[PDB]
Amino acid sequence: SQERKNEIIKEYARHEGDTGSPEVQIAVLTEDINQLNEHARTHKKDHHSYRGLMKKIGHRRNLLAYLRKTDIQRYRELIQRLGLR
Amino acid sequence: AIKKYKPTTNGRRNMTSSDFAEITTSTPEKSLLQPLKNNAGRNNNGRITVRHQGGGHKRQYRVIDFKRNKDNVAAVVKTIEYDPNRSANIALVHYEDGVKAYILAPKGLEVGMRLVSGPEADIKVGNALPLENIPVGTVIHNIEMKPGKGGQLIRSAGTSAQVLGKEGKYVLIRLNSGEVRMILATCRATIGSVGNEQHELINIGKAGRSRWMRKRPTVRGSVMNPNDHPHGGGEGKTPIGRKAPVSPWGQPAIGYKTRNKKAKSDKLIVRRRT
RNA sequence: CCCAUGUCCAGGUUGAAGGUGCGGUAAAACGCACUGGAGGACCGAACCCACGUACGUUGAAAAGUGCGGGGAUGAGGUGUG
RNA sequence: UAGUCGGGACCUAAGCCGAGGCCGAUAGGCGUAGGCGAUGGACAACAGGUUGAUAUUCCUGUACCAGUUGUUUUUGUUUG
RNA sequence: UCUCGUUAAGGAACUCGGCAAAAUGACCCCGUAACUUCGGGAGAAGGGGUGCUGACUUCGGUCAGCCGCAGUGAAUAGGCCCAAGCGACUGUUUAUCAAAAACACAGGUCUCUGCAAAAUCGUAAGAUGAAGUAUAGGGGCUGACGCCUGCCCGGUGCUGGA
RNA sequence: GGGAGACUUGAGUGCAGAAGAGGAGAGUGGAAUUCCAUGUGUAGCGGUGAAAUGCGUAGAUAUAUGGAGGAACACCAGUGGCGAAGGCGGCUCUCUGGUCUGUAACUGACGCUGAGGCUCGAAAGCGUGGGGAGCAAACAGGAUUAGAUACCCUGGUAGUCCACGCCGUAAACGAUGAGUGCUAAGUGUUGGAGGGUUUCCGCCCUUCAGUGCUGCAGCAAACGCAUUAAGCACUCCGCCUGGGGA
RNA sequence: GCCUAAGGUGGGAUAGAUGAUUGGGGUGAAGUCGUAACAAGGUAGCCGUAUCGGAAGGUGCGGCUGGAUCACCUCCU
RNA sequence: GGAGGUAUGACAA
Ligand SMILES: [K+]
Ligand SMILES: [K+]
Ligand SMILES: [K+]
Ligand SMILES: [K+]
Ligand SMILES: [K+]
Ligand SMILES: [K+]
Ligand SMILES: [K+]
Ligand SMILES: [K+]
Ligand SMILES: [K+]
Ligand SMILES: [K+]
Ligand SMILES: [K+]
Ligand SMILES: [K+]
Ligand SMILES: [K+]
Ligand SMILES: [K+]
Ligand SMILES: [K+]
Ligand SMILES: [K+]
Ligand SMILES: [K+]
Ligand SMILES: [K+]
Ligand SMILES: [K+]
Ligand SMILES: [K+]
Ligand SMILES: [K+]
Ligand SMILES: [K+]
Ligand SMILES: [K+]
Ligand SMILES: [K+]
Ligand SMILES: [K+]
Ligand SMILES: [K+]
Ligand SMILES: [K+]
Ligand SMILES: [Mg+2]
Ligand SMILES: [Mg+2]
Ligand SMILES: [Mg+2]
Ligand SMILES: [Mg+2]
Ligand SMILES: [Mg+2]
Ligand SMILES: [Mg+2]
Ligand SMILES: [Mg+2]
Ligand SMILES: [Mg+2]
Ligand SMILES: [Mg+2]
Ligand SMILES: [Mg+2]
Ligand SMILES: [Mg+2]
Ligand SMILES: [Mg+2]
Ligand SMILES: [Mg+2]
Ligand SMILES: [Mg+2]
Ligand SMILES: [Mg+2]
Ligand SMILES: [Mg+2]
Ligand SMILES: [Mg+2]
Ligand SMILES: [Mg+2]
Ligand SMILES: [Mg+2]
Ligand SMILES: [Mg+2]
Ligand SMILES: [Mg+2]
Ligand SMILES: [Mg+2]
Ligand SMILES: [Mg+2]
Ligand SMILES: [Mg+2]
Ligand SMILES: [Mg+2]
Ligand SMILES: [Mg+2]
Ligand SMILES: [Mg+2]
Ligand SMILES: [Mg+2]
Ligand SMILES: [Mg+2]
Ligand SMILES: [Mg+2]
Ligand SMILES: [Mg+2]
Ligand SMILES: [Mg+2]
Ligand SMILES: [Mg+2]
Ligand SMILES: [Mg+2]
Repeated sequence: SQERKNEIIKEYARHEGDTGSPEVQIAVLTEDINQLNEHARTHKKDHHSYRGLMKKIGHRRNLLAYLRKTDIQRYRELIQRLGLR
Repeated sequence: AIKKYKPTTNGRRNMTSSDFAEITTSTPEKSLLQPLKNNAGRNNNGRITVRHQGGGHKRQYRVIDFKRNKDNVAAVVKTIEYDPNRSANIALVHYEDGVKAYILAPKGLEVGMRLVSGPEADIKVGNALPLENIPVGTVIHNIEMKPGKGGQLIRSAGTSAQVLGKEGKYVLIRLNSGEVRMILATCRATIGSVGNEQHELINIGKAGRSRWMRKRPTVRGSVMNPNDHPHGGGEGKTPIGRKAPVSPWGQPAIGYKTRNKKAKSDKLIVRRRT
């Protein structure tokens, strides 16, 4: 939802107007991944959509690796807020 | 769900049981309990009239409201309960006026559902209506055969029936066995199928468990003597050695129909099955 | 054989499901510990049974005894009616 | 040798009997109300002493349960 | 003759057959194969230790010493292993010559049964089945599990037709 | 290569749009087949190269009216579309993936490939429980034939369908791994974008991403490929080393 | 008295030899049965899978053209 | 015109 997306963007934006950044993208990808997991458990035969879920997961992983290699302080701050591992 | 026991023993090997997940309590309603002695297949003459019955666990009868003729108030489902006397589960319902009853638990029944009975009840699972008020194509259970007598058909776990049409004062119904017949339109039925559908999949596992469930062993006629059974006698194992297999009383056991050939209900049975 | 109602089974052993923690993972499956205490489960008295053998065979006994033997929470034993 | 133990004057289970009733050559069979029926429920005292032989039964001490008569004390007499 | 104890050398040569007896036996520790349904097989097997007295202890031992032929010093507590048949298994049975490969069994399958069910006891009434209702109840056969279960409907039965 | 900065083109986010048999779930529509019931009706019907088996006077086929049930979705429909591939075609709704085009607000190389692992994976097949119209291994009968365990005919079970769990293989093919950049043209078509005309409709041009055909340079043993390369290059992976035995 | 070579016992691990019998495979100038493939090979062939049959093979289901011939529309020269 | 789609037959010579 564009409303839920924007409100997550504002909560995690590194500054005013920041749509693109590891924190914003990862957080939006985090609620996208959670919602698609709920869909997945209800529709266990929807293999085509599951592939979209997996690509979202790999993109989130890649952005997390970039954030960790770039600023470990930010990386730790973010994963706590989103409750990642 | 069905839980499969690990083979910790040969008795436990291949055995399965229900996990009773849908059962919400094990405290039956005292007011609705009545005593039943185990008849063990013996009639008022004290003779065994039905073989292979007796022993096993003690049971208290739960008075089930099969009639579902209290139409004034709705009944809220309080519990899904185990009933030792039937394959289905039962639901304790509290009528708003304080009358407590047990009903058969339909598939999909949930604690908290508000059920109604009567001509004006909605077509919802657990509601009971006269068959004349039930639209064609509806899955039903607990069908009474006579007005006010109470549900008699389609009561075992997982069973269901379907309304096919209305002709005259009769409703065309497909029963669980596949038979299609007419039921008096003033007879009531409950919407839905009977729950505990998984009941049929249980692997009893061991002889003792059947004994718990009040089944005494069956002895095959072929290993009796001739004075006990038409299949008795002979040296070593033997074949049937007769025209057709028969019961202990000489009645053919494969294919021979036993329904009365002059049954009154024959006029009401449209298409038989089983 | 069954019905109703009572009652009996020394003492040990094993460690099922489930649960918890920590690993593992996107989440999982899953791995490891701990806990948990299942079973016509194991060893073994009482109790029930009756597999071998000797003896007995005008018997201690119209079927037993001795030495061993099987079951021993169960499809169990047993009392009363 | 017992108000207190066990049983009855309490209760019901299986089962049994069964007013009318239903069924049936006779005889009788079944069965409702109603009962009977413990192996279960309920239920008030104990320790010691004593005899050759009985004792939670007798005796000593100290109790408890149900009820009776009387005395005093309170409160209620028909909006009780 | 019975019941019991010990026997040189040999050690199953006995015998239908190791029948009977002998041997094993407790606890702790090391260790433990094929195969498997992954639970098991296991207490597999095969080995070691066990008394007493001090010292020392993390309380289980350790070190040291001591005595005997022998230390669960007596009594009471598995003999084991390899392989084949049959039955899956725990159970059951010929009270009093047969305990088994027989019965039962969970599982399989067929078939009957729409409820005043079929089935059974009864002349009947009345009962059991059931205060159950086709995922239920009766009957026949098979007999855990795994892989499977071919051909024949002329005959005989059953079912339907008419 | 390491370290500290800076950058916006690659990559991604935002904003604005575009198309779609992409997937999953739950419903639902008509045509047709079969069966069933009822009229009408009378001796054939069906089938082949030719026949017969088969069905039919116990009333067929045909025809009319209905009922049941299953499966597949005529036209639209198209080197058309979508998807990683396998694949996806009636309609409706719910949930859901991806792609494409503008914009240039944001991040600032976050990228590519990817052994091992994981996931998906036509059809047949397997397990449990349903369903079963049509079709049809097996199988039966009729033919053909020297023989026919075939092709043909009449039947017909599994299977084909659904749920759930296995299987993990196909000339699973473009018989062409993925990413990137570069290197004549012509002409279709699908979805976009921008402008110049056109009263609109549309035409004209520019462009992005697909999808085809034709064709230079170059490449190739040849066949052929040719901006959707098999050309010219760089990165990473898979794989090959005579045939048979395998 | 500790350590310890050799020796003994025990249960496993591993390598070669050998074994009634058994399996497919290769070879063998001129054996028997059929004719499956190559032409449209006389039922187009092949791939995977299933099932059946003396045998090649047959049949079903899906797939491929690495498909002969005549008949269409799109495309393009 | 071109393109993807709809029974038997030795051996050597
Ligand atoms: K079992
Ligand atoms: K039950
Ligand atoms: K039996
Ligand atoms: K016999
Ligand atoms: K004896
Ligand atoms: K008394
Ligand atoms: K008593
Ligand atoms: K000897
Ligand atoms: K062993
Ligand atoms: K010693
Ligand atoms: K022992
Ligand atoms: K046996
Ligand atoms: K058995
Ligand atoms: K067997
Ligand atoms: K025995
Ligand atoms: K027996
Ligand atoms: K079997
Ligand atoms: K049966
Ligand atoms: K049989
Ligand atoms: K059985
Ligand atoms: K026959
Ligand atoms: K016949
Ligand atoms: K979309
Ligand atoms: K199947
Ligand atoms: K184009
Ligand atoms: K061929
Ligand atoms: K393909
Ligand atoms: Mg029976
Ligand atoms: Mg016998
Ligand atoms: Mg007889
Ligand atoms: Mg016989
Ligand atoms: Mg015989
Ligand atoms: Mg036991
Ligand atoms: Mg024991
Ligand atoms: Mg006794
Ligand atoms: Mg006995
Ligand atoms: Mg034992
Ligand atoms: Mg008393
Ligand atoms: Mg009587
Ligand atoms: Mg009388
Ligand atoms: Mg009474
Ligand atoms: Mg008392
Ligand atoms: Mg005395
Ligand atoms: Mg000697
Ligand atoms: Mg000696
Ligand atoms: Mg000898
Ligand atoms: Mg001799
Ligand atoms: Mg012996
Ligand atoms: Mg001793
Ligand atoms: Mg046995
Ligand atoms: Mg036994
Ligand atoms: Mg005997
Ligand atoms: Mg005996
Ligand atoms: Mg048998
Ligand atoms: Mg398939
Ligand atoms: Mg392959
Ligand atoms: Mg192009
Ligand atoms: Mg040929
Ligand atoms: Mg051919
Ligand atoms: Mg060919
Ligand atoms: Mg064939």
